[PDB]
Amino acid sequence: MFERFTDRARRVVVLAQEEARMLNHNYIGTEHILLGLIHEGEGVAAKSLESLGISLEGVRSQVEEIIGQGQQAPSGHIPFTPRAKKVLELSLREALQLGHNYIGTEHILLGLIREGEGVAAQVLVKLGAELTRVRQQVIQLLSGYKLAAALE
Repeated sequence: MFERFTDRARRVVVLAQEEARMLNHNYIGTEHILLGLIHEGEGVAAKSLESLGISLEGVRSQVEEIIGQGQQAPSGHIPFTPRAKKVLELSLREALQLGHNYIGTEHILLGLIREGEGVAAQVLVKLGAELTRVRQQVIQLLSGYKLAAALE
């Protein structure tokens, strides 16, 4: 499905699989996409969360506290959960609502919040990372970057 994904956004979903592997989970949940997103660290999604005053280390610690560590590291491909698949479906819907013709890390963060049930949504809203607030923060951050770039 990942044809519309930017290099950074594909980097997030590859990192989600490796986050599951290292915690000994044989699934990729909303929790592993959120960890892949903060692991990437550089994209509009990580910057959007930091610009709301949220600690990325603090996000990792909150997620890891909830999900714990499985018993046996799995082998090869790790299957997405249906709600993780829903995050990725909603990332596309959020890109269309912003009039973007790409799926960036910022659309994955919106997808994670909009899924509204998982470990990712629970941690994020608890930190004040609500959907309409983050949509506006992503638009404003993109606008702010394009104005700064315009200086060089």
